[PDB]
Amino acid sequence: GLRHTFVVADATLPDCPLVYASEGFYAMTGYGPDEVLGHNCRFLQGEGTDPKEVQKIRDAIKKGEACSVRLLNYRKDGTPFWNLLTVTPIKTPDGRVSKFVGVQVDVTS
Ligand SMILES: *[C@@]12=NC3=[C]C([C])=C([C])[C]=C3N([C][C]([O])[C]([O])[C]([O])[C]OP([O])([O])=O)C1=NC(=O)[N]C2=O
Repeated sequence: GLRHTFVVADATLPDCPLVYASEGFYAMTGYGPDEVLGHNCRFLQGEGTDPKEVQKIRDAIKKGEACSVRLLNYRKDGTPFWNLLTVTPIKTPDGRVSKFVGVQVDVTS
């Protein structure tokens, strides 16, 4: 259907580093795995990113809730694009969040 990208962040480490990304994610951002794995997703943010929206994801992750926000992101080459991002918490049977999964859609239309 729509062209989306998928990533997995590890919530067992304190700053939710990305541990897996689909091919589309590298193709869309221009970054390779050597610059994506082990890092927090926020490197895709830049000057025009709305901090009110960034705030919503920071809070949702801290509370372990799903969240869906519209962010201005930037490719490796500096060019911007509109990222419709949905984060989902993945809990273990004991309620603890283990991973956050993210679906990212380039909605620049
Ligand atoms: C990013 N995708 C993305 C995917 C997952 C699974 C998670 C947990 C986060 C993201 N982010 C945001 C970033 O990691 C961070 O959570 C937020 O910026 C809020 O906290 P900070 O520390 O920045 O205040 C994504 N951010 C993007 O800009 N683009 C994505 O694709």
